[PDB]
Amino acid sequence: RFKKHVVQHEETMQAIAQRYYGDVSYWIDLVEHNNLKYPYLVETDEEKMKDPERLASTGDTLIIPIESDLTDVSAKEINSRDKDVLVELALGRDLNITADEKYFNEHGTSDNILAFSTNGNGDLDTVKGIDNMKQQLQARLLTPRGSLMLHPNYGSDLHNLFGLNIPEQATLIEMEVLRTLTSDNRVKSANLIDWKIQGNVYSGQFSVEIKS
Amino acid sequence: NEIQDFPAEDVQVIVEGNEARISMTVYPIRSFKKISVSLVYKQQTLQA
Repeated sequence: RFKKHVVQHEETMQAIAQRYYGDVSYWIDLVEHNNLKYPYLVETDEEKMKDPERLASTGDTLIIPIESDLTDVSAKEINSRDKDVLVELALGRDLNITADEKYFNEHGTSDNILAFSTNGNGDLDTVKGIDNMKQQLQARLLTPRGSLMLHPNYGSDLHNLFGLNIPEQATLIEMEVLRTLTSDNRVKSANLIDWKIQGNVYSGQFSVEIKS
Repeated sequence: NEIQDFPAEDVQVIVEGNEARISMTVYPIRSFKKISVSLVYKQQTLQA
């Protein structure tokens, strides 16, 4: 895992390692992760134009490992070249099945609702990054608790919670949604920020803390 | 309370030898026979 950062005006590479990891001494290993040539951070972009991929300048992103992966040579090699592909790999890659986004939001808690799609040309669509995490939360919420053919106790009792719209039913629904969202270890916490009623319609929203 | 009201002004009586004739007015207790209702259902909000 890693933290994101950006190059500030005339910040030296010594200064970053000292602020995040404490000891300045660690900058030496920290430059290999960002694959930098000797002018590790340089102010001017027309100087980055010298050989763009092997440098960082003012306004560019940087990668900051956690201290345990700082010394790992494999983490060094991977972070050297992958660069922005970090987030995608770290959140993982999967087949996209939100083909009919307008449609699956008309019949949730019913089956047969999702389907493969095609993007690009001649290849099934795929999803990655934060979109993948959303899609997976979405599918997990719209699936009943014991309906996947292996590893059951997956999904929700959202199909079971339909009731007289009195507030206790609404707190129950809130708690089920929060449990469902907090099931995945990748997510830190969820919390409600609004619940709202319109006769026979529930509405509400939840904030979820995704790890960096 | 056997009568609701009566106009005290409206008592007229005439006597003629052995014979008398009387007239008066009484407000009887009024009933309450019909009730109509207009019952409406509305949306409502409840919130966090």
